[PDB]
Amino acid sequence: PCNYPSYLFCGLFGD
Amino acid sequence: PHLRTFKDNFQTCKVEGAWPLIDNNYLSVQVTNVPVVPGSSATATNKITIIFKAHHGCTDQKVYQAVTDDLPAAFVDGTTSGGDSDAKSLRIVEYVEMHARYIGTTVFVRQVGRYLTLAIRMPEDLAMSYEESQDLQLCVNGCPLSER
Amino acid sequence: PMMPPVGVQASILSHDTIRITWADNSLPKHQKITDSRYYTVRWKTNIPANTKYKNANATTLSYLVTGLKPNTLYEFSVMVTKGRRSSTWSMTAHGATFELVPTSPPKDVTVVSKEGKPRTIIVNWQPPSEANGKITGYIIYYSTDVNAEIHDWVIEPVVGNRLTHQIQELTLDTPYYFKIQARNSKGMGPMSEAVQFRTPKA
Repeated sequence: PCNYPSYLFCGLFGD
Repeated sequence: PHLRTFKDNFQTCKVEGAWPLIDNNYLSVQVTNVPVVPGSSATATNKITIIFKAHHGCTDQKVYQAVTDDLPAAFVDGTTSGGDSDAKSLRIVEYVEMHARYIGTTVFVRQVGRYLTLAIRMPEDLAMSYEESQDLQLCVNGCPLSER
Repeated sequence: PMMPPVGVQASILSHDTIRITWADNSLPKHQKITDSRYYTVRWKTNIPANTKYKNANATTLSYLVTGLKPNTLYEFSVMVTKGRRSSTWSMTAHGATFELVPTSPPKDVTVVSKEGKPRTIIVNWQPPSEANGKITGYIIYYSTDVNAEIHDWVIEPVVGNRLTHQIQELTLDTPYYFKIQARNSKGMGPMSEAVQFRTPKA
């Protein structure tokens, strides 16, 4: 019932 | 470090110190970046803080924190799931992964060498659901021009 | 072999103390030790990664566990030994310690000038490593005077589930000093050491 469609992705990484 | 935004813009940002990646109605993602060597404009991640805000009937507020050489498989209070024992809308599994089913959000955290990497999958309507004052969010708008 | 202990129960006493109690079925009707048997209590939590179990021998059917972390979920199990005879570990029982006051300051205090708004600063930080409970707020103190007494610093209260804050209407080309403290249901934690930030000029 709690459970939430297109997805957006974010990333942060090195170097 | 290198940033890939929700808008698929790839950027190389200095963003030294504590910076918000996400700051919205459902989630706070905060990172600490350190110059790779002193005086370097090249920076990398040594701390990842995730705040899963309280979601009535699904989860109480949970905080995850990983640092270089400390990637636990639990929230700061030693729990591995949000709310009750029966409540599995929010959980952590060992990459260490956070499954916030209640907000259709996944957060992957790993240590690559001396630094931390982060991957976030979030529903578009929830990712763009934030108040006017929440205008500093590296994942939404990328870095300030002066940080690139 | 030997029958493991039963009815392991965790009684929460404080932020660092839990009393463990158990029953031995091998023992007569409540609850007399008449032989050379001894019990072993084991405990751990899941924070930080890869911790090992802590152990303790007990002469009777109870044990007080001290020096625990605040607001932390621990697991507890009991076993019995009698010279050569030894039982397996009992069914595990859990117990979460009470909350406490934060004992360490907010970390990585970073101050930046807002893009296009040089009279606005953005304060960014990381939580205390010793939050000791759910952070319910932070307090940002700022001053143009590095030697001003703490009560003379401008106070900026903030929510506990945020790690960024904006302060408007500041003076340009001026040094400012910032301190932050965390708060939880138990009270105020210590303040971070002042960080200096000089606002930009035109």
